[PDB]
Order: sequence, then C-alpha cells, then structure tokens
Amino acid sequence: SFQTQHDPRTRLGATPLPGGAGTRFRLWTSTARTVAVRVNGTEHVMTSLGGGIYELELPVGPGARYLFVLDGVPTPDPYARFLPDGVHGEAEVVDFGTFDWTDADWHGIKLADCVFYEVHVGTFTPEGTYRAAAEKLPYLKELGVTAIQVMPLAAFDGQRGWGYDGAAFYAPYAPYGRPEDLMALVDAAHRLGLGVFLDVVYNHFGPSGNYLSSYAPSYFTDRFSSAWGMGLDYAEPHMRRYVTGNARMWLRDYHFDGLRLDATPYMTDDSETHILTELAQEIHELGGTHLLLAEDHRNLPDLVTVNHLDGIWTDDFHHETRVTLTGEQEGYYAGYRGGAEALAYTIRRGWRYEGQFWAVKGEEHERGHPSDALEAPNFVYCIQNHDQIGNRPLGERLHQSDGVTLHEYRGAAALLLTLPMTPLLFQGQEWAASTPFQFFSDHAGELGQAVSEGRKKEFDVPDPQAEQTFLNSKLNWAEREGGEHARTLRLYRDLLRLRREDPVLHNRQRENLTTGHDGDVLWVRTVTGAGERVLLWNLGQDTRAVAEVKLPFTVPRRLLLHTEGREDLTLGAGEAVLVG
Ligand SMILES: OC[C@H]1O[C@H](O[C@H]2O[C@H](CO)[C@@H](O)[C@H](O)[C@H]2O)[C@H](O)[C@@H](O)[C@@H]1O
Ligand SMILES: OC[C@H]1O[C@H](O[C@H]2O[C@H](CO)[C@@H](O)[C@H](O)[C@H]2O)[C@H](O)[C@@H](O)[C@@H]1O
Ligand SMILES: OC[C@H]1O[C@@H](O)[C@H](O)[C@@H](O)[C@@H]1O
Ligand SMILES: OC[C@H]1O[C@H](O)[C@H](O)[C@@H](O)[C@@H]1O
Ligand SMILES: [Mg+2]
Repeated sequence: SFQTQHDPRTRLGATPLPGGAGTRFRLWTSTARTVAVRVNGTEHVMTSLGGGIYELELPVGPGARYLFVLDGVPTPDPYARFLPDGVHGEAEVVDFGTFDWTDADWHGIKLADCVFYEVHVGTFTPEGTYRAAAEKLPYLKELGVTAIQVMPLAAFDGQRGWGYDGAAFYAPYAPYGRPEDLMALVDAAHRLGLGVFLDVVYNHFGPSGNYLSSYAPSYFTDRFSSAWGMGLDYAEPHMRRYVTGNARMWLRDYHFDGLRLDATPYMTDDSETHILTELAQEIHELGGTHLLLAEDHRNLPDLVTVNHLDGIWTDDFHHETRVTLTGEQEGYYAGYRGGAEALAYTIRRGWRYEGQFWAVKGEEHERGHPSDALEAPNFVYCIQNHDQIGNRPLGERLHQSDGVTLHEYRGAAALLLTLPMTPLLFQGQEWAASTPFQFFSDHAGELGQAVSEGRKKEFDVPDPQAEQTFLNSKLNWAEREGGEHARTLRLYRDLLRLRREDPVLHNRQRENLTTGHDGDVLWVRTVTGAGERVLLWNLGQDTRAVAEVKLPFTVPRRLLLHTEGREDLTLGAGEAVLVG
C-alpha cells in the first residue's frame, strides 16, 4: 500500500503532453511574485495553482528551449532533462517515449551476480562520450565483468569533472552526449547481457548551476551544511521528491539497473521515514528488479535491514589490503595494521570496525556495528575505485605506489575476485594501467582559482583545473596489448572466468567461508556441497611452499590457478594460488 508521490500529470519541469498537445511546464516557488516561462525566446505568464505551484501548457514539443523567469530574472530549470548549453543555459524539452529500446528480454541483475566495473565517461575513451564507451562493451563482456558502475552524469559546470559537482540532477552532462546517446549506451549493454548502474549524489549540489534556492530557499537548511552550500533539507517534501523523482527517472526512463548513492552518511534526515527508506520505496514501486547501493563508511547494517538498500560499499577491506601492501599510515590508513592475520579478520567479519574505537586523530569515536545480519553480497569490496586512486596527491594506482610489486597486485586481484562478497574493479585496473586517475575540474573564474589553491594547500600536485590533469587520466587502450599489461589482463580474464564457472566459487554465504593465516600467508577457504576451494596468498618477502603452510584442515591438492602461472604449489613473494 505504499503509493508513489509521483504522478506524471503533476511532474515538475517540462513534460510532453499526450495527443501531440505540446508541453506542460510546472514549477514550485515559495517566494516569486511574478512567474513566467520563456520558450524559444518568448515569455508566457504561468498560472498560479496555490501552494506555490505554477503551470502552463503550450503547443511546443520535444526540442523546444526554455527557462523560467522569476520576478523578471531568467532562471534555469532545476528539473531540466537536458542542458545543451550547460548549467546556466536554456533547458531542452525531452520526450522519453521516443527512444526505441531493444532490451525487452533483459530483466536486470541480482547483486550476488554483480562484478562491477567503474567507468568515468570523460576518461574511459579518447572521445570521453557514451558513444565511444558503447564500443568498449564487447571488450567488457569478454573480460568477464557483469555490471558497469558509471560515475555521476548529472550536469555540472565546465568541460570535464568527476561528476560530484553535479547541479542539475535530471540532466545528463552534455559533453558526454545527448539523452538518446545515453539510452543507446544502456540498450547496448543490456543486449550484451551487462547491467548498468549510476552514481548519484543526494547529499549535495555542486557550487555552480544549482538554482533551487532561486525558486524556494526551503529546499535547503542552515541547520547543517554540505561541502558546497546549505544542506539538503529532507524535512521538506519537495526536496525529498527532487531526489526520489530523480532516482525513478534514471531507473525507468534511462533503464539503469541500479543506483550507487554517494556519501549516504551525509544524507541527514530526522523524519519518521528516513529519505533512504523512501528512496527504496519509490524505486521498488516501479515494479522492476532495480538495486540501491550505499557508499557509507559507518559500518551500519541498518542500511540494508531497515532502509532496505541492497548493499554497501565497505572500504575496510580496501584499506586493510592497501596498508598490507604499502605500510602507509596517513589519514584513515592509520586505522589498520594490514597483514595476513588482519586481512583474515576483516574478511571473517565483513568489515573490521563493529563498534571498537577508531583512533584516527581528528576522527576519534566508537566506529561501526556488528556485521552479523549482512550476507556476503551485501558487502561491496574493491582494491581500487575513483576515490582510492584520485584522492592521492598524484592519483597513482595501487601497482604504482612505492613498494608494491606487480606480483602483489596480481595476488590482490585473486583474493578480491574469488571472495563471495560483491567485487568492484576500476577502469583499467585489469591491465595494470599506466595512467593515474587524478582529481580534475573545470570551474569558472574565482571558483576555479579556489579549487586549484585548495588542492595545492591540502597536500608537485597536479593542478585539478589544468587540461593536462584531465588528459593524463585518459585510459591508454593500446598498452593492454603488451608486456605486463597483457599478462595482468590474462590473469583478470582467467579469474573472472573461474568466478563465473567454478561451482564452489558460486558460494554466496558467509557460513561457508573461513579465513586464517600462517605467518604472512593468508588463507581463505570455501566449503559447499560442490566441493572445497582454498585461496592462499603469500604476503611475505620470501618463498613459501603450500605443503609447509600450517592449516587447521588438509589443504586441497589440485592447482586451479596460480597468479604467476607456476606449475608447482609454491608461492613466491606476493603470489597467490587457488587450489581445490
Ligand atoms: O544505532 C543504529 C542501530 O544500532 C543497532 O543495530 C546494529 O547493532 C545490532 C547489535 O548491536 C545488530 O543486530 C544490527 O544488525 C546492527 O544494525 C540497533 O540494534 C538498531 O536498532 C539501531 O538502529
Ligand atoms: O617495519 C615497521 C612496521 O612493521 C609493521 O608494519 C609492517 O607489517 C604489517 C603486518 O604486521 C604490514 O601490514 C605493513 O605493511 C608493514 O609496514 C607495524 O605494523 C608498523 O607499525 C611498523 O612501522
Ligand atoms: O573509510 C573511513 C573514512 O571514510 C571517509 O570517506 C570519511 O570521510 C573519513 O572520515 C573516514 O576516515
Ligand atoms: O512554502 C509553503 C509550503 O510549500 C510546500 O507545501 C512545502 O512542502 C511546505 O513545507 C511549505 O510549508
Ligand atoms: Mg608459521
């Protein structure tokens, strides 16, 4: 009996009318005294309906250009479905009914079947567009990933950016392509049997192009702040519906299979029904199989068990892994010892911090909650993602950090890709890409200068505002064809094939998973009715024979995969083997 709060009849923004009657324009404003729509250059006074609601229908169709005029001030539509001249410009009317979908036989993807591949549209290809990205879909399918995780697409200011400065949440960022180019990308992925997930940012708006306060200051609150401005007020139903409307758009209208909610700890809401709960209600009302993941550092199972999200990006695994390989201790890396015993524990528990004191200076508190309620697929694990690369001063990848070998990098892949937790890969990870993923932006004027200065002071650091920083982060596809890149790629292919094919690795129950260590050798054991598998990873500096590893069970004898392609059951420094 949950009823969506959304009715296409009353949708804010510009919506094509039935029977070729044109377009219905609607907005909410709490403060304007005069209200008009300017369509293709001509102003028309809008009708006041009460509650600050304004409406007008005109015989203009899809492609018409418009913005609103509030007390005589031309103001972009926060509900714009496309912004071909960027975030300060006219919106375009978009008709979602016109695209010829061919994906009727696609029915989404379960979390337990996801192997995520995180894509940044602007750097994934030379062109940095959906159309170029679509041409790489067969490669991704053959690689063995099953779900593309697309970094945010909401329009932001400038000609490149990560996407976290999104300001017009309903409008796909024009430099990447037109709405129909995005649809073409999703449709193509579905035809290849790949899921497509979108990163969405419901905890803040970017600093340039967010005009919501021009309509109603009450979308926001001074009670708390975001990175960029006033906090998003989830006590205000129009603010609630701005994001639930947006979620429903991406899933229903663009055929996304799921959403990754950025920084959920900062979606502050003291309402009886939390916004996260209402988001899950709203997306499920669509009557599909769409998923919701949270990027949440609190180690809080209630995200799944109470808000009814599907899973959580849980960095404890990532952090324990990186500290194991580098020994680094800056910032949140100080929360982890690393090493075989530490990794065994973190995997055993899903996340490490279940309520114990987090001693990181400046952040001290009792962090996390018991993980018992959560099942293996509920944890999303990785050894690389946009933040864990880009939030480093030089944006270097794991194999490029000081004191990491390619052997260790390959061992880390075997651990990640054989665990029953839901894995994510960052673009180019699979071939040990030579290119960094640096923080880049392209804000205007004083704001751009402030970003450059901010980055410099925070940590030569590449200037986020420089074109070179963006270009240096572009994938070099040709390099995967050779040398160690090709070697790494072969291993990734073999691992993803084993994950797909191996009847014991199909396990998705923490009940069947055990871990432990002998010195610097980590072991991870899976036992089901289909058989037994053991992953051994030598995290030491010396050579270890599998036969000499002390285990509380008899080690299986058949060598299924060795990260360095060795014939014998022996582990060089940093190497791993799967036995069965
Ligand atoms: O404060 C948030 C929640 O804390 C508890 O929930 C966590 O801890 C429980 C045991 O301490 C677990 O059973 C549960 O799965 C965790 O989410 C508390 O039980 C919840 O009511 C609180 O909302
Ligand atoms: O060598 C001095 C450091 O030894 C430990 O850190 C190393 O050993 C860990 C396993 O116990 C690894 O995860 C880490 O990468 C190594 O640097 C100790 O934990 C550190 O505090 C010492 O500085
Ligand atoms: O992973 C734990 C870390 O998550 C980060 O995203 C938080 O901003 C930081 O405060 C915390 O140290
Ligand atoms: O501004 C007048 C009213 O507008 C809308 O109803 C908002 O949902 C409400 O919270 C506000 O009180
Ligand atoms: Mg020993």
